[PDB]
Amino acid sequence: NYRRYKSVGIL
Amino acid sequence: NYRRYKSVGIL
Amino acid sequence: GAMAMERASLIQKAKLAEQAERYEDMAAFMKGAVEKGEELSCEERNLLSVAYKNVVGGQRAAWRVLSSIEQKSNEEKGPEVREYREKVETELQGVCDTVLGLLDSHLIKEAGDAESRVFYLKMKGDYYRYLAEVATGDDKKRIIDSARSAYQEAMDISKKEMPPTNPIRLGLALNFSVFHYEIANSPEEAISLAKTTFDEAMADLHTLSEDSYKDSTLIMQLLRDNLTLWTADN
Amino acid sequence: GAMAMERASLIQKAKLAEQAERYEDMAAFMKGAVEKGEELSCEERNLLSVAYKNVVGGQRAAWRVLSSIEQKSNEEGSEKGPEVREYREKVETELQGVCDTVLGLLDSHLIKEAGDAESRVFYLKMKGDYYRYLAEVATGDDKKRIIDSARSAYQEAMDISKKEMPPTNPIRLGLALNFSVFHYEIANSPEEAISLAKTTFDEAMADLHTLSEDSYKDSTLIMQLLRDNLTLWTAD
Ligand SMILES: C=CC(C)(C)OC[C@H]1O[C@H](O[C@@H]2C3=C([C@H](C)COC(C)=O)C[C@H](O)[C@]3(C)/C=C3/[C@@H](COC)CC[C@H]3[C@@H](C)[C@H]2O)[C@H](O)[C@@H](OC(C)=O)[C@@H]1O
Ligand SMILES: C=CC(C)(C)OC[C@H]1O[C@H](O[C@@H]2C3=C([C@H](C)COC(C)=O)C[C@H](O)[C@]3(C)/C=C3/[C@@H](COC)CC[C@H]3[C@@H](C)[C@H]2O)[C@H](O)[C@@H](OC(C)=O)[C@@H]1O
Ligand SMILES: [Cl-]
Repeated sequence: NYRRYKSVGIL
Repeated sequence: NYRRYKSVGIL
Repeated sequence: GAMAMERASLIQKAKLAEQAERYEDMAAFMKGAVEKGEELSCEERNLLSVAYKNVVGGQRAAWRVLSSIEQKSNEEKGPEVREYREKVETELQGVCDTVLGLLDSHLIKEAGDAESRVFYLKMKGDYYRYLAEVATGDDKKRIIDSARSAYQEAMDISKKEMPPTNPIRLGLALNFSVFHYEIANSPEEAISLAKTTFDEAMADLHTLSEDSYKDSTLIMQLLRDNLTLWTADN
Repeated sequence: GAMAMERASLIQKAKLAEQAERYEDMAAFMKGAVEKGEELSCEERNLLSVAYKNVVGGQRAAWRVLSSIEQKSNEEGSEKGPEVREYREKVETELQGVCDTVLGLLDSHLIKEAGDAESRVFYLKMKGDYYRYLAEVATGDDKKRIIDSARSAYQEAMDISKKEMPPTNPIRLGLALNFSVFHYEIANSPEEAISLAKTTFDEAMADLHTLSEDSYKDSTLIMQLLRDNLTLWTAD
């Protein structure tokens, strides 16, 4: 998922 | 996975 | 309603685990639901089979990756790969034994409609087949014979009591042809069963009801795909 | 000797688990390798972080699916009953146990005064991240305690990174990004999250011509994630 902003990650 | 033929489970 | 309420809770949690893609939890929830005594509805059968299929499917994929590395093992040729492959294998075997144990104690019965009897016997062939994928010793022949006997009894019921387009009949024939090809190493039987199944389903394709069209046609696609692969090789 | 042999075996099994996508196994192998007492190389640190990230990321996603169902169900639609809350708590408890294991390992073996700035920032960011994951699911007085712990961990990693690392270092960028998510999502401080993300991207933008090719891809990916979060947080 419901979250548009991202944390560090490759996908 | 390396198996090319398929069983029902793939669905 | 001691079991009635608890059983319905377990079914509700299996459906939640499904949506969350928590297939280990889903399988355990459906196993508890079975052991409450009642027979499964069509929808419940599907939850059970999908749950355990996804569980063993991850183990089988892992086992295949590892077994392949094990066969090419050369810069560090130590016991690491065999050890970890044996761990995954033991885990996979334990799941297959749980499912087979549940089929034999609660689900396989002489009563019930043809669909239910074929459904569970196909499951029995499938999990014996998964055991056979990893078996190497003097038990391999017994395991293969057990898979074949289950698949054969299911085949006999399906051709006697169900139409050629029935999805369960079709999925049984597909998986039995994979057994012939990969496990029994009989590519001619595999090709012949897949072709006869696909041919006989095509002949009733025009009559297929909507509630079954999707499932049937998906399995027919797989049957044809396997045929194209198996025949071009030979 | 024996220690080095055992450690190399565990690292090798960790890589086999990775190829098999057995991330629980992979995490435990890397935990065992950590407990042999030797510091982790750059590559080994990434193996540890990815294994646990995959484990907890599966649980976080599942937990969000159940929380969403749990709300709609309680709207009188009727998935009425405690099943959804009971199962969501089972997933929550498992996730808390993994975060607890990771946090414990960071404190018992990995967080140290010694070592280069990258290593020290790497592990203090991890501590902040896993407290942030515990805060995603916590409530009440517990949530406050956990949120304090995350901020403290991130802040300590920040102070090291701004003092000892270039503005374009991927670990520094990754830290700032995740701290700004903490600000936005957990602390409910969008201005702070926007301030940090904006400053991080801008100060990295300047020193881009100096950026190296080894970490070029890493830094680029993170700067893009910073930009997208900013795009969203500014229009909201
Ligand atoms: C986990 C269960 C859910 C996801 C709810 O259903 C799985 C699926 O359950 C049913 O489909 C079955 C079903 C399969 C269909 C081919 C799936 O169809 C679609 C459109 O995705 C594959 C599944 O593994 C399953 C349950 C299994 C089998 C197989 C079991 O052997 C022991 C025999 C053939 C096949 C049969 C039983 C199919 O009827 C339905 O016809 C499908 O369609 C709908 C819309 O319900 C549904 O996707
Ligand atoms: C050791 C192997 C694996 C685990 C596959 O490596 C993961 C990745 O390992 C390195 O990248 C790291 C790394 C990430 C990169 C930014 C991903 O880059 C691309 C282009 O996909 C994301 C990963 O989660 C990881 C390990 C995490 C962090 C983060 C950890 O916080 C504690 C801080 C920022 C970032 C750093 C450590 C990155 O350097 C590499 O630079 C990446 O690229 C290559 C080409 O190796 C590789 O994909
Ligand atoms: Cl092992």
